[PDB]
Amino acid sequence: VQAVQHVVIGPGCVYHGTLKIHCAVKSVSQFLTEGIIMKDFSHPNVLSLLGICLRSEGSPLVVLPYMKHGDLRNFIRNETHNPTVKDLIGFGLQVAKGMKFLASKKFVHRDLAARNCMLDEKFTVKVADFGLARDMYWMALESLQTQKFTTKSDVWSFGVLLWELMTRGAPPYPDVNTFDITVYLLQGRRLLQPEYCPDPLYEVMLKCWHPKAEMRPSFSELVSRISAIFSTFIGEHYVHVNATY
Ligand SMILES: COC(=O)Nc1nc2ccc(Sc3nnc4ccc(-c5ccc(F)cc5)nn34)cc2[nH]1
Repeated sequence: VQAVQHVVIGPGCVYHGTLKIHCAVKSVSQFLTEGIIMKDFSHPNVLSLLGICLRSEGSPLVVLPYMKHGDLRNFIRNETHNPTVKDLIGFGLQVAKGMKFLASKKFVHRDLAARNCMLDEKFTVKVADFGLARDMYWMALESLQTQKFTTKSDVWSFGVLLWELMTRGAPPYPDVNTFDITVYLLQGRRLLQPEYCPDPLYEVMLKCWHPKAEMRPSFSELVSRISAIFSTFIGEHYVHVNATY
């Protein structure tokens, strides 16, 4: 009742909100629950909770920092942007860092994908779509079979997210139907290496998709390996969109 005063800012879909600061605003005891804990999830590569509006009474309103450049998927798809291999790998280093943070908190995302990451005005990537701002506006083999999610299944998802980055936002398995993805994978298949994807980064993808969950890299390992691959590029290789996809 009184231990929530550090989160609450008093006296559905999302809207453009004001306060000068530009925010995005998402339309009661359990509300102060995640409000306080989500407030504790502060990291440069994770979407912050600025606060909650309950007065008087509110929707209540979940208020979040506005992200100048929107979601990562639409950003890389935009034909007027000219990303390099370095930029894209950079985005998929920032996501790994955000996830490393979430995993350290033993928090499982369950729906990691490029559409659920945001980019701000400094081009910092924020892992989003969790906590109160979790909604429907990539799954590991075992998850499709058990409906259980772990950080190890987040890692599988991250591998698919890296594929998205390097294809500039192409739909994964476009000629495949959702009902039979498990059958598809169990035939011995994975997503193809993107034309502009470095061999080592594809090896990283394949590791994220290991059939044994415990053998997939931790996000700490992924941050380490991808920081290395990233450091080798200087931004001379431009990534173009694939005609078929
Ligand atoms: C030029 O893009 C913007 O509108 N800027 C923007 N800043 C935001 C700041 C917070 C939010 S709410 C939120 N919290 N987790 C998620 C995960 C995904 C999306 C999402 C992205 C794309 C899209 F089409 C529809 C939904 N939103 N979202 C939305 C925002 N949109």
